[PDB]
Amino acid sequence: IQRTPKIQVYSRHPAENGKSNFLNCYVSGFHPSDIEVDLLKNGERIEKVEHSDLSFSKDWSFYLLYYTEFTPTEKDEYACRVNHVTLSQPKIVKWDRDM
Amino acid sequence: HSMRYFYTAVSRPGRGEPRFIAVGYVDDTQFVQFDSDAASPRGEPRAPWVEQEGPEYWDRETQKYKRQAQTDRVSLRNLRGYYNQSEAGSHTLQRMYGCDLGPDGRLLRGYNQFAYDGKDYIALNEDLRSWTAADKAAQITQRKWEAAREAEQRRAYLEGTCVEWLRRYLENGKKTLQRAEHPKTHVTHHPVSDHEATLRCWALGFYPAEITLTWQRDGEDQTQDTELVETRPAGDGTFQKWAAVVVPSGEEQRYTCHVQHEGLPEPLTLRW
Amino acid sequence: GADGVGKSA
Amino acid sequence: GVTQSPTHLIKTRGQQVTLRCSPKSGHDTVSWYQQALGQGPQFIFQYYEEEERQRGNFPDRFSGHQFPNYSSELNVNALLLGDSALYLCASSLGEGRVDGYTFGSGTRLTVVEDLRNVFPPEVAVFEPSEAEISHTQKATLVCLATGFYPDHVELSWWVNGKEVHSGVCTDPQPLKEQPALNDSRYALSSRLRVSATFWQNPRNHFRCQVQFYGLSENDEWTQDRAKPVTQIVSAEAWGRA
Amino acid sequence: KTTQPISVDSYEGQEVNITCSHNNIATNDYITWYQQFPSQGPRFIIQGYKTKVTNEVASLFIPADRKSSTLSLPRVSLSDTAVYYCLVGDMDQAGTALIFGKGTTLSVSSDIQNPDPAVYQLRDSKSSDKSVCLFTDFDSQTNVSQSKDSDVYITDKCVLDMRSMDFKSNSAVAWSNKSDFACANAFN
Repeated sequence: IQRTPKIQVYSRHPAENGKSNFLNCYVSGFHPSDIEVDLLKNGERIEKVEHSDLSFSKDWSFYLLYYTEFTPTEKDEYACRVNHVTLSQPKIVKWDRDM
Repeated sequence: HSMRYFYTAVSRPGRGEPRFIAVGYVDDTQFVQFDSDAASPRGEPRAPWVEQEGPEYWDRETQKYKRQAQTDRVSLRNLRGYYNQSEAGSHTLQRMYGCDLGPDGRLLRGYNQFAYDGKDYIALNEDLRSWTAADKAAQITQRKWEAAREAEQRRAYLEGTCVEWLRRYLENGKKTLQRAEHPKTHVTHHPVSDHEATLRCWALGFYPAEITLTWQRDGEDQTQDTELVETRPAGDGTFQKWAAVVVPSGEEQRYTCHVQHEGLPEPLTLRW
Repeated sequence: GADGVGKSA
Repeated sequence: GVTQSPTHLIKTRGQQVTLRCSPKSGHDTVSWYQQALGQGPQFIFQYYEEEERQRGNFPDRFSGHQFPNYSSELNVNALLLGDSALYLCASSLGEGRVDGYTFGSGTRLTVVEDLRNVFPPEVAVFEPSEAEISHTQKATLVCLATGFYPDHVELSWWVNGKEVHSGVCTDPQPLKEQPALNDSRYALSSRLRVSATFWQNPRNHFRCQVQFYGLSENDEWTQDRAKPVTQIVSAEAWGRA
Repeated sequence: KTTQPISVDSYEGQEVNITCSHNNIATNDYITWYQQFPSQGPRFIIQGYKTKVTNEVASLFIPADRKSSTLSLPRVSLSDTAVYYCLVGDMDQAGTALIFGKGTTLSVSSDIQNPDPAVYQLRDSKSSDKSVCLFTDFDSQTNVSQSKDSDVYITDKCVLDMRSMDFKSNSAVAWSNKSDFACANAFN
């Protein structure tokens, strides 16, 4: 069995420009466990990206949370680039302040 | 209250030893993590109410995890033998076990189930004395474990050590585990057309993760047009969830969101 | 506390 | 339950030995223990699925093996005099405690410096004194086994060809004929008290039977005295007056 | 690990309590008690965790903190003389094996009614050369000490039970191969 990943890009706190916050990319419901998720800022991969421990849901599908510290501005656009075996090409999900 | 453990052992031909990752949760709080690929293969804490534990605790946990990794390697070999799978393909073996605890009466329900390649494989029944196999390949494991009385071995832990560990973890962290974090809620407005707008009912910073969000129109439920998202972890132990509805402009004040959470004395009904 | 290891699959 | 082998045996310094254990029916995990005189059992190693899974503080001279039928062997070579002990075998189910630990009767190993140290016991029965019969209306026969080494002995009382356990008394531990001696001989006494009317009957036959486990068939014996083989020495007595 | 008294003295018919100290016990540990008769192996008695356990042969008391334990034998008999071991075992499967401690040696005595301590001399049935002295029918509190003569041997106290007459008696045996040793001056 192979499940496609559900992707959600958001922030830990309500985004206010100029103040510290955390960018979150939550991946869920995928199988197998091998996956590669990167966080992009204005088209470039963000370095020092941390992730949670590998867990899985009740339907045996895995879920992960990638997060990084940042300070959002009005013009800088953030996104999440996730690649899995069930993805023909890397999936890009931009960060809407409401989604 | 519930305590649960999640094991994942994935194989990798030629690379070397199959990776084993173990995590432990009390309700929605992770407290232990073990990774066999790390240069320091130890049981690492993930909560402030287990770092207080002495060195002996972590020693026992670590040796158990290492032996479990060995056993899972052997299990992966036997499983690829059963399904007649190739030696070059990667396969995942998952385990989920744990115990529930009611307010009184010791344990409420114990479980210990497995999975091979994302499907049910063998599951311990609720009586903790029999097994259930998903196909013929799992009946081999069923007979192997019926001979070895694996079910009684797991029952000795679930009915005994699991409940005691859970009660201890609750007592030594009740200020961050037995309380409830009420959700901070608000409503946002976003126009999408000349006469249509979307109301988003937010819920931020609540614990545990289970919450009920639903929009209603004129007091009656509106479920067929509300787009809900899965509960997202905020990152600091709290969770997030919102629900959006498309509305004709002018009729927005008649729509009402309801929120139901464990941390609320009464479900909250709010409009924009 | 984690469970002990049992019979292999 | 658990079958250990052999019951007793004697070895010399520098020799090697293989002890055997068969677990209880239903168990598959085996654990070996060494119990010295005056102290508790000390864990050696545990075997499950034909592999050593846990080990105590014993040198690599102590090795182990386990067979597919869960049976196990403890092979310890280059025996030092300090290795004299009772070797215990405990059986369990899958390295667990649901089916609890079950120990065997043990294997009594006594390693000695030389084979001249082994001496067989001398058994003697002493008849009750008529003063005792007249005062207490009871008769106490006294058995005494002298000059045996090592302490691989079992004393029993047999009246009329049947072993008796009532009125029988045996010293908990034997004395040493000469203390402060590493290879000192031992002596063990026993008592059987019956009715005076029972003793005053010549048709009753009393016997003190001392069984001693010593040397076996494959043992070099060069001494001119009798070879201290495993034997059964007894003393007899009959009713009086 | 567990520590317990070296020995426990008692008499026939009473209740015997053996206390065991194990302060650093953990949550995933269970308590058990074993019994070892002379020349035999350890025999299981009773196990438990935190509540009061009672079987056919013994009882187990565990306080709330689990930092001690008490093995209670209701009415001890002369067949209860053995070495009792208090163990704290690993509860997890494939964990550390059962580790023993020093153990507690239990000694039971019989309060004899109508004692009559005496010393007799017994001659050998086959020879006239050997003869022994027998100290019999004395109190259970009577202490027979080892005489430190070079070739005079005195055994320890032994309690025998004639079931048919319901009669119990202690006894000790002395002997020597000196030909000068007198019987009266043997147990003084």
